Amino acid sequence: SEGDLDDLAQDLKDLYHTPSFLNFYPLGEDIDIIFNLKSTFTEPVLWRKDQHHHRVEQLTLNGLLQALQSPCIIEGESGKGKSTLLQRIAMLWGSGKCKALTKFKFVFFLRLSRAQGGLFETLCDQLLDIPGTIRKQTFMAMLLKLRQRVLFLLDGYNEFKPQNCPEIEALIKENHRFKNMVIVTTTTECLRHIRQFGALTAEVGDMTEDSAQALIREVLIKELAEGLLLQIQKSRCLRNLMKTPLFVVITCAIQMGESEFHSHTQTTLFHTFYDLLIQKNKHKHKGVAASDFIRSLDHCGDLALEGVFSHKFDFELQDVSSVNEDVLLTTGLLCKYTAQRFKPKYKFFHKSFQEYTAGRRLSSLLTSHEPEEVTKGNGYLQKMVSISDITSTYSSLLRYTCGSSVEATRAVMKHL
Amino acid sequence: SEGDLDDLAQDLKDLYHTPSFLNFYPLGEDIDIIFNLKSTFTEPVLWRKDQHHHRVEQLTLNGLLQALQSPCIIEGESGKGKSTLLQRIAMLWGSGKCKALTKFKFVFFLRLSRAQGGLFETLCDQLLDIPGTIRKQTFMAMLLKLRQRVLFLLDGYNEFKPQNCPEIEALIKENHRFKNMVIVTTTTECLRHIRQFGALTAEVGDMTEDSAQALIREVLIKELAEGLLLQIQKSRCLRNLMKTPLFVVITCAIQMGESEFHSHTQTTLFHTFYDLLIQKNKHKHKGVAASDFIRSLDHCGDLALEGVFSHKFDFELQDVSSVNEDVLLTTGLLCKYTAQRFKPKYKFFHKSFQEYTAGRRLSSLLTSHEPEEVTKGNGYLQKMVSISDITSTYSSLLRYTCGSSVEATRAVMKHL
Repeated sequence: SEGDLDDLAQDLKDLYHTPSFLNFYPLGEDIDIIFNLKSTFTEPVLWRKDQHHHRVEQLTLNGLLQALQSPCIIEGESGKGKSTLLQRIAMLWGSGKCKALTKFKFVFFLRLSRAQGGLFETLCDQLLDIPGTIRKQTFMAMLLKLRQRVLFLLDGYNEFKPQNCPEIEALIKENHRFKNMVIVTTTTECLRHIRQFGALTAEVGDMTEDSAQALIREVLIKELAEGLLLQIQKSRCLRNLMKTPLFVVITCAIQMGESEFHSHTQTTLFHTFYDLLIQKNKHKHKGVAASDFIRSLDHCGDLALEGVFSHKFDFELQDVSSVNEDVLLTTGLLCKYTAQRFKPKYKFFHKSFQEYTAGRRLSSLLTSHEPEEVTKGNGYLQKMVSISDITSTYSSLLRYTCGSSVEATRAVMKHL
Repeated sequence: SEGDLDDLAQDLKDLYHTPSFLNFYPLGEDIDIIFNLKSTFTEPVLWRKDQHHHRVEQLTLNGLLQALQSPCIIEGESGKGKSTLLQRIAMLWGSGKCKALTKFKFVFFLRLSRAQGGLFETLCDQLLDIPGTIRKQTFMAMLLKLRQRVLFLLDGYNEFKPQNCPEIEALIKENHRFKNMVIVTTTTECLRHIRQFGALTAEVGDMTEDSAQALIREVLIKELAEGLLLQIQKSRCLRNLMKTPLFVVITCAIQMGESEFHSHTQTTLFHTFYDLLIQKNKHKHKGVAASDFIRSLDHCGDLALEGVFSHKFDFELQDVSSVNEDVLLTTGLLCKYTAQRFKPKYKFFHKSFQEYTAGRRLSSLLTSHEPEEVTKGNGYLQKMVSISDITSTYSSLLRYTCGSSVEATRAVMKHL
């Protein structure tokens, strides 16, 4: 019973070249845009983390793969786009081009969030239907005897509920009972459930200038691609924003379908980003009252606005003081960091995002029909009385506030 | 056993030459008109789609068949007449004339909308009754061992309810298990349920001048055929409309049964088409109240009319703002497009159809017994006060309005 093992290895190699594996939805299934893994994010950068949990050594794919350890934990950037890294590893093995992966007899790419019933059942139904020849639980014996010649690539750990498949939870933590190699991807918020068991950790970095331009050029009609690439080259700000995958994909998604180039000022870009963030997690916000959800978002809004005036970007628990923040963290407006820290820290996705949020909130206050809200809005606007702050500290805030409406602009321009 | 496989191949070849397969109803079974696949639409053209969902490289049948990939998705133009393409493939194989198809041992033409109970059961009852000599589920083992020497042609995907036959849904999406070739035909509206899994995609194009004339000549008594061909040659408008199959077959259907040639002004042609759309799908409009169906049609009518005045043919969701629009999408008045775009768009079947729709609505308003509706009708008519618009922009609108009613004509002519 050896011939069928070679067949399994070959079928997996061919499986990882199929469109059903290579095609994915970068903004989620709700938006029907499909990228082909083959010509998209093909040049990732990974930072290694040391005992102090900071970044050391810039590593790249096909570099890290030459120095894999017992279970490796790769942390998503901050919960940005899809961590299309494990898929790239499986693809390279299937192509047989990366020397580092030639030692592996099998590579099993699994979506852990859908695992249930046991490891063998997960493999049988989720990947390749295993021939009855050896479908007698002797497969597991083969893997144990085989040792570290197989990779289990487990995506979506943060979405995994271990009660559904204790066998895999054991594989991730109790690796000494399997004697094989595992790579798991997670998010910052759920890192605490693991990490302890990692032999090597890595963080996904941002995009390079060449990667971002290549992604735009190859996934957008030439005329719009040239328009966008030119605008990025002209702007001294976009080139710094176009490092974050989501802000590279969104700027294309909003242009596809058009027959002409549109500038799409960053204010609209941040607005689009915001709506995607608020709505994509809406499917999990059914657990709270709609009024509680809005109150939480408004609270976050005021937090950002006060933060801008106080030059504060790093928040502690007592600065939020809301048990209902769980929906806010689910939403993803704030990221909760719990590394080598006595007290948890809360941060906004990006400093420019915090400024946007503050702007949106101020704009809303200044246009409210309720005089109490308008007064509060004016209370903040009335601080814009010094040129050294107007053209500096609050430059972003004023731009985002004005770009969010018409009436808000009147209020701001009259003051200025 | 090998002799039984040969008998099946031969029986299928002969099956596809049988009138029960070749004869079809181009306007649906409700209208008792039968076309013979052998002499009708014999020269289709297909457009290959690129990664941007744009049309490139016009292909022909017996061309595309030389470059087939794992499961191929062919999209109907917009939901027109029967997509008699897969049947042509079955014939070409059965006749043994197309070299590209000579490699196939079996070709299975299935009407997916009528599948249930499993793939083997569907094949046994829908096509050729498989002899009891090999009807032991060993047929599937044969197909798996045989590999890509068979074609599954699955028509009517948009009408398929996968819960009835998970085996075929698997065949369409999970083809890594089957290792055979599948061609699926679908519609724009249901494309989003697939595509990701497609290796190659194509769009069905329009008719050539020679094809349309051949279709008229061979399916209409000589005297009427000559009359129609001459009228098309004289006019400067029909020749552009006679590219859409629906407007080639309808113009014949309304003449067959007559003993003389009638001009049948294109206003009546568009009327006939409109009436068919709201009736052929009537069988699926039983899920709404009668008053809601009419309100949706009136809403669509006003949408078209405003669009004519605003030069707007491309609508978004917020321009309709009605959850009940599903009945219009079911009807086929509006087509929903979900390509590589951030937001969905809605379009009318054809710009000339939108103009007709607007005309029909304006005509109705101008003849209503309710003075409020008449006022609205006049509100639009009162804009026809500039010669540069009267003989241009609104030329079609005025013609369709007048040709829809005598009373509407009086209102229009008095104004002009």
